Order: sequence, then structure tokens, then C-alpha cells
Amino acid sequence: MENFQKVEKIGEGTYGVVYKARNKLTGEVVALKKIRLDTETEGVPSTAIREISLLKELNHPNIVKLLDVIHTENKLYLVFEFLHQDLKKFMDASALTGIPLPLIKSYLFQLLQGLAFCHSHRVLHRDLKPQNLLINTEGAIKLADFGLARAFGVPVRTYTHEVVTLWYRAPEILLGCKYYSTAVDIWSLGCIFAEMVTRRALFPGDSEIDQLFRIFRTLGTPDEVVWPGVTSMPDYKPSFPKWARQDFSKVVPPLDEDGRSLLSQMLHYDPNKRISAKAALAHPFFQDVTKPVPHL
Amino acid sequence: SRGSPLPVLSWANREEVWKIMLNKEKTYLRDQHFLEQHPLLQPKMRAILLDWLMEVCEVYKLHRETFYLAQDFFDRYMATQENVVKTLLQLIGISSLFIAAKLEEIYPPKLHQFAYVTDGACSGDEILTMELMIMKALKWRLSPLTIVSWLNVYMQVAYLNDLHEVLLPQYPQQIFIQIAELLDLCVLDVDCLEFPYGILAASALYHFSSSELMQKVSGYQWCDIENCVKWMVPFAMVIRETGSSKLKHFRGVADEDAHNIQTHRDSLDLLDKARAKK
Ligand SMILES: CCS(=O)(=O)c1ccc(Nc2ncc3cc(Cl)c(=O)n(C4CCCC4)c3n2)c(C)c1
Repeated sequence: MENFQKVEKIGEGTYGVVYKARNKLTGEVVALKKIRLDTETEGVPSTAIREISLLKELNHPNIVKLLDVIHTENKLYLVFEFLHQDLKKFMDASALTGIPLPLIKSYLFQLLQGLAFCHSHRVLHRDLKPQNLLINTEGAIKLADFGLARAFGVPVRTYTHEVVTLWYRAPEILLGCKYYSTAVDIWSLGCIFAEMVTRRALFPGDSEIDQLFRIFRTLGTPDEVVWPGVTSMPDYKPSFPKWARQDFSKVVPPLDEDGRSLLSQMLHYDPNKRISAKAALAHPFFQDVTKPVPHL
Repeated sequence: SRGSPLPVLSWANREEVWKIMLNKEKTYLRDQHFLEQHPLLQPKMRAILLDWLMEVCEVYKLHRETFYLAQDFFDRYMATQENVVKTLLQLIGISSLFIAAKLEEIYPPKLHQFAYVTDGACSGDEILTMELMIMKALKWRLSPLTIVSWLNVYMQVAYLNDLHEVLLPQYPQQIFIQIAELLDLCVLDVDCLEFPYGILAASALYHFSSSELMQKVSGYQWCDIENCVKWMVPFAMVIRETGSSKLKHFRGVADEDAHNIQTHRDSLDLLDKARAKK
């Protein structure tokens, strides 16, 4: 670590502190994820082993790049490329005017390019939330913080039961589904898409159940016809409030028809009907391929 | 070349997924002669270590995938070193399993269990030292396609239903554990590392089925697996003579899932019978 000068702390993600820092030799600016190891009863935590090993396999323009892994006395540093801020601080800094809609084509398109790459590599991200969405000054936007990612098998088996930050968690998870795979990431992106337009979380649940009911209020409570199986899922309760699918212009006005189409295909209740990242890329909505420089 | 056995995939493009899997079989190398870098070690020592890891896996209800991850981490780590003494093998193996369990299991056993099973030979701190030595020597390449994951792919293709949904488990349990039992025997013999993992899995499958099935599910041609098949014949013989083990059940595991849990076989004698025939 003699070749790195820490500039300032950038924040804590899934595990340990991130730093802005400069490569002393080349002057390159990087992010430095620190992992203190004498804090850790289990040695290198599983989240770090997964992130490192997954990101050594994953090289894509829309995935933050792991540049190096450095081990010094009691510490593990992950050297990442530098980007300028997360989408949550960008959104809320532009929360008065809103975020211009050509950038919401750009960012949802790029984010789907990333995710489609992950899924072809059989990686679930499982934490697509704007704080983990980096967007830099050239405008590109990159998936980041794979500390909660998992490689899925063919076939899958039951994985970790509660995953994704609550505002972005898919209904199958809330109901305790035995199996999930790629759909849970697509759901998350929908919550983010509408969070870009409404400049406010589509489902800002304060609880597990409150997140469930935010979903029901907005999409309608599902039934054995829209999602065959719901009634036999473990955490399904008959007592839920039957709500009405509020038109896709109320829950989210700025949208045109296609914005409403795409988003509703991404928020389909049945994981098996919900759109793939590949298909979402082929949706009409991504016909104009805008790439604007943001304000920062 | 190789057939593309995958169906049409709703969640990604089958062509990309398959080419990524085949490149995984390329960039992860294994060396059947790595023990030549360790003149104080014998192949039986490797077999004894791996067999003991299987026993540890069964005690803790670890997945088959965890065992094969540890096997791959052990074999590739040892190929990066020289002159290891037999008193270190237990620590190298148990630290490989520790890494694999942290990667693969939802709630793995804690450090203290991995030390406990070594019956005083390895402390927790020793395991924390060795895990870093392993991961750095392997350059953090810790996502191989294991032998058993290839078997999972093949079984899923074999029993694909109308739905063409390769991600929901659709294969019956008995065929899976029986082929797996043959693979667990073969992997104890370091000569297996001559064959790519997907060919070992295809050859074990073949000895339990037919050329039609093998080609259908793996896309290999008979000439691709022929040497492996021939090599495997005595192991398949020893398993057939002895008879296949029945499906075990596990405390806290649903019976429909129990085939995914690694079992242990006192099969070092089976290994000897198989190699005696050559
Ligand atoms: C209060 C947040 S902020 O807007 O001030 C801000 C956010 C991001 C960044 N940049 C950046 N560049 C590269 C990475 C690489 C990784 Cl791996 C990573 O985790 N993170 C962060 C994302 C989650 C916590 C650390 C990165 N962050 C900056 C400069 C400010």
C-alpha cells in the first residue's frame, strides 16, 4: 500500500470503508475498499471472497472494475476504478427539478446492459439500489458493490432468504419463495426506474409487510390468476387488502405509454413472466439511445 | 467441436452462457502430475485427505458443491507449491474447505468447527493463515465449474420438461447420487485430473446410461470422452459390484433436497480395488 495515497473517505458499502485515493506512481484516481481482518472472527468474510472472485470473472463497461487485491498486515484492500457519486445523492440533489428524462433512458439502458452481462455469467447481484449505482462524469453508470452477489447453479437451489435492500426487494422474496434467480434483480431495476421518474422511492416500505403492501397498493394484490401459486407460498396471508392496479400514469405520471409498458413488464408479479434483462434491452423504449453528460 | 446442449433461455442468451461455461473449462487448469513437485508426498495421501474432507462434509451437512470446490482449490493450490510435507496436508485441505464453505453455504460452520474436526492438528489461527495463503496463490480464482456442477447441468438437460426451464430442479434423486458416488470414487485418484471436469462428469454419466444420453446432455462426441470412459471402467466396476448407496436423509434438510448433501464413503479400499485391476 505504499503506492496509494488516501484522499478522503467515500463511505461504507456492504463491508468495510471505501476511500478515494491516488496511485502515487501514475496519479490514477481509484476507490480503495478496506477490510480490516483482525476485526473478523471468520477471516476473510464470505462477502469479500464472493465479490473478489466474481469480479475477477466479470469485465464489462457497466460493471465497476476491480483493479487489484492487496493484502497487508491485518488488512485487505480492493482497488477499484473511480466514479463520482451514487445515484441516491445524485437523485436527491436534483430532487426539485427532477431528473431529465433522456438520462433516464441512458441510465436504465446501461444498467440493463450490465445486468444482462451478470446474468449470462450466472451472477445475481441482489442489491441493485441507487447507493450501489455509480454514474461518473462522462455519464455511463456502472453496477457496483457485489458483496451480496451470488453465482447461481444450473439448477438453482435455495439461497439466502432475505436479500436486496427492502425498498427494492421482490415480492417472491417477501413471501418466502423456495427458489429465486434472475427476476429479483429485474424487479429491483423497476423500483429504481420509477424512483428516477417520481424522484421518490416507488415502494418506500418501513417494514417487511409495509413493503409488501406498498406493492399491493400500487399493482393490486395478486391472485392465483395473475400469479399462479401465490396462495400456496409460505408467507402468504389471505387477510391482505385487495387493492386496484392504479393506472400507470398515476403511480408514475411523467411516463409515456412505453415507459409504462417496460416498467409493468419489469414489475410483473410472477417471476416466471417477469421480463429478462435481455428482453428489457429489446423493448421499443430503448430505440433512442441517448448518452448525456450530467450536472455535477 | 462441442454440441450446445442448453435449451433456449428466457433469462439470458444460451449461446453466451455456454461459451462462458466452456471458457471456464479452459482458464482453470489442473495437473495430474502436481505431486511430482512434492517428492515427500504420495497419491494415497491426497486420497486420504479428500476422503476425510468428504467425511467432514457429511458431519456438517455441507453441499456436494462445497466439497468439489475444496477439491479443486486443493489440487490447484498444490500445483502452485513445492516440497510440502505431509504434516501440512490436513491444514491445506481443511482451509480449502473453509474457503469453499464460506463461498457456497448460506450459514457455514464457524471457524471453531473447522478447527475442531482436525482433533488438535490445526488451530483456528492456523486456518486463517492458510486460507490467505491459498487464495493469494490461486490469484483469487475461486469460481471453477466443479465436477459435480457439470453433473447438475447434465441431469437438468436430461430431464427437461415442456417448460424448458433449466433453472428449476427437475431431475430424480437416485440417478444423481449414483453417478455422484462414482465421481466421488474417481476424484480420489489424482490421475483423474488428466480429464476436464465436464468429461469426467460425462463419462460417469455414460457408465450409468448410454451414448445417446451422454451426447444429448453434454454435446460431446464419443471420441472426446473415450479415453476417460476407458480409464473409468474399473471404478465403475467396483461401484457396480459393491452396489450403489441409498439416499441418506439429514436433520434439518428436506428429503427432496437431501441428494445435494455430500455423503461419505469408506471407499479407500474401493479405490485400491479399482486401481489394482489396471
Ligand atoms: C455518500 C456516497 S457519495 O455520493 O458521496 C459517493 C459515492 C460514490 C463515489 N465513488 C465511487 N467510486 C468507486 C466506487 C467503488 C466501490 Cl466498490 C464502491 O463501493 N463505491 C462506493 C459506493 C458505495 C459506497 C462506496 C465507489 N464509489 C463517490 C466519489 C462519492
